[PDB]
Amino acid sequence: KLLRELNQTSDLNERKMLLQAKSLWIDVAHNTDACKNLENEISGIQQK
Amino acid sequence: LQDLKKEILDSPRSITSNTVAKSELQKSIKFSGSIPEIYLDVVTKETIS
Repeated sequence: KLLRELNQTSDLNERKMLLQAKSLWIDVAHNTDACKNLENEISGIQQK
Repeated sequence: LQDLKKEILDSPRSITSNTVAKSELQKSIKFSGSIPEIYLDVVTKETIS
């Protein structure tokens, strides 16, 4: 019964795990888009 | 651990020495009466003769 309560809590825990993984993925996406912007800026500087 | 527990929940959680033999004798009894369990127990637990 405590394990069933753990399952009920773990549904929210995995939801929090997914939210934190989504936050990490968005951080990775922010880093990647900023890297793409830096690549565009370096490409413009290389064109100059 | 949560996914492992989910598979663990799938697994059953929390004597039958002669239950099957006694049950099968009870089902095929051809008798309309009391058929006390003591008779089935003594019949299905001979193990010697």
